[PDB]
Amino acid sequence: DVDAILADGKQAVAVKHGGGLVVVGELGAQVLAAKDVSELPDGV
Amino acid sequence: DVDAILADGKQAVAVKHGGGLVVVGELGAQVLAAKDVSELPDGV
Amino acid sequence: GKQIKLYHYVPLLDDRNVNDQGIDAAGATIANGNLYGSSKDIGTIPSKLPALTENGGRVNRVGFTRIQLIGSIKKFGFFYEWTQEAMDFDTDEELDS
Amino acid sequence: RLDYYYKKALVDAAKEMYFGQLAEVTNMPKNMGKQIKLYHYVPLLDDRNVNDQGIDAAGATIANGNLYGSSKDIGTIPSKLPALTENGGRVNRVGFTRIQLIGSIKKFGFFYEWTQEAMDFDTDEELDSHLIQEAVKGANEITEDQLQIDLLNGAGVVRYPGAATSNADMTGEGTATVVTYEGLVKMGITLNDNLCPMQTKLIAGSLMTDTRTIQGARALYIGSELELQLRKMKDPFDNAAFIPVQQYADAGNLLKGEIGSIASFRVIVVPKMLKWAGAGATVTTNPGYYATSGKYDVFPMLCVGSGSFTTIGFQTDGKTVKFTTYTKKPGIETVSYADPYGEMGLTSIKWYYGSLILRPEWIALFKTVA
Amino acid sequence: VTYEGLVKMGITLNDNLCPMQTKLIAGSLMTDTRTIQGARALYIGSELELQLRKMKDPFDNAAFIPVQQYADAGNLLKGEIGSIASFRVIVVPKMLK
Repeated sequence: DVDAILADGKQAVAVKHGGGLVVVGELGAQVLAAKDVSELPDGV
Repeated sequence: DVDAILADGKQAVAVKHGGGLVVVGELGAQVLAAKDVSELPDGV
Repeated sequence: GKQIKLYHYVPLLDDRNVNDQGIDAAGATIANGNLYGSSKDIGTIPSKLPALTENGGRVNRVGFTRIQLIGSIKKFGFFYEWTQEAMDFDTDEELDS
Repeated sequence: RLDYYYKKALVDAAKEMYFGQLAEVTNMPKNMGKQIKLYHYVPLLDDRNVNDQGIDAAGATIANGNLYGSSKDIGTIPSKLPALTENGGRVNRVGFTRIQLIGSIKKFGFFYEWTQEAMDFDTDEELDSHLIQEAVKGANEITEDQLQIDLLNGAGVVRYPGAATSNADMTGEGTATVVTYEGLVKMGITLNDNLCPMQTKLIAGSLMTDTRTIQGARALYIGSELELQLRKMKDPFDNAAFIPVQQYADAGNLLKGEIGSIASFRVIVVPKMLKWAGAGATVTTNPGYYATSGKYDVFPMLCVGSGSFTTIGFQTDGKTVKFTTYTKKPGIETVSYADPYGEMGLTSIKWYYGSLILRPEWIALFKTVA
Repeated sequence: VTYEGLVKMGITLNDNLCPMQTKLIAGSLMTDTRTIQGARALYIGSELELQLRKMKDPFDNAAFIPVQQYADAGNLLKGEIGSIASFRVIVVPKMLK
């Protein structure tokens, strides 16, 4: 359920050109917001 | 072409500000959906 | 071309309504597009109800399918033949009728 | 060209409604929360009455403020009778209790999308009409199960054939736990104590040749599969028990979709009757019973009264539900940063459903047959 | 053919078919008539007429209803010989086998 996603803390966006919802995680957002190999979180 | 994205079993998310289109992958989304080091695939 | 093609539209909630346009209440893409199926079993159908929330969004997507029906037409015939000598010399004079 | 395209399409009919008509609505205010509460009162003598005020007539507290309760036993009532001596110092000290009933309202909805290409270059030019007809009909269908699922789940009167007590107990392996004529009459007897009133009056009898007279009964909703078992059902006198509908059609009025009557029940067949599929016992050597999905399939027999289904409508104007549709036709209406061309459409149906099941004395008896 | 076997067609076929062509015949003021339910014309070869005639209901009574037992009550179909359960029996000279 979508509320479980929000209650967990993860956000969500809308996939327009085919698909449903992808859910943004905290690490993923940091992973997603990386320019070079020295801007992504430590784990990855 | 955008149809080639869906044919690859791939969904795509629009960008409001300056991207236009960002292609979203199921491994990427599963990577992107992650709180901490626990929820990323074995490949990472 | 000796073929008649028809279009039968199945109900939404029938198991014949197999379509890829399926999104669940979690926003993910599901396989079964005909939500809740035709299964009249209350052990599963409470789970697959279209439960929305206050948030709303791209959840509980459904599709629709249609079926073709094709007919056919064939030729059939027969005949008989008689000789002149049969009719004139026959005992009955109404054989032709 | 190789074939002729016939225009008229084959469209499946909509399953006739059978449960939504029997419910009554209770309006729920907007500005306040999403729950409705009730205070059901119980009789003093009923065993449901539990209370701390229980001082014995000739003595101290005994933690029983219901006198003899509902014992109905001649060996008990005289002892617990409120006997009083000449000196009226203290007595039974009866108490009273009220029951809190809670009802919830949930949200459900649909949506589907179509591209302009699909509507334009399609073999059939009536695609839009077929989609909306199929969509709204399904919303009508889904609403029905919402009601029926709750009614089946909530029923105080749940009789089990034979010596069974749970769904898992039922099997067709040995002596198949099936509906007996003895079982059906007891459900009526249990229903005869109170709640469910007599849906219909008794049939006096009309001047005919074959017509029979039936007693006042209450509608019992049954799936199509179990109908045969009710048909070939021997009475105690080895005669028929399933009185056919035709044998009292002339005399009394008829309820929709009627098949017949047994004792104090008129049989109603519903095409869309949910069942406990594959919830019985493992089918090792299933003796040709249609009830087989991994395990034995359990079928219900429902008899709804007239005070056991309070459907709460949030803003529904005297209806079990309203459907709220939203059509965004492809074109300018759907032009945005996402699609600056407008080659997408959208239709969504939203609704609000909830039930209460007040006075839960509905009858739901199981059966594994066919 | 068996009585439950015949009605097993009816219940399944009731779950889909076209309605009961004929209505439900009510009771008549006569002295020998019976009452038959709504039926759908069943077509049968004359060889099986005897089998239906000496047909036993589950309660060891007569199952076939001779058509004259509801002749005055309702309307008779062409070639009708009688009715069984939810089927009015129609005999056809040219039925196959």
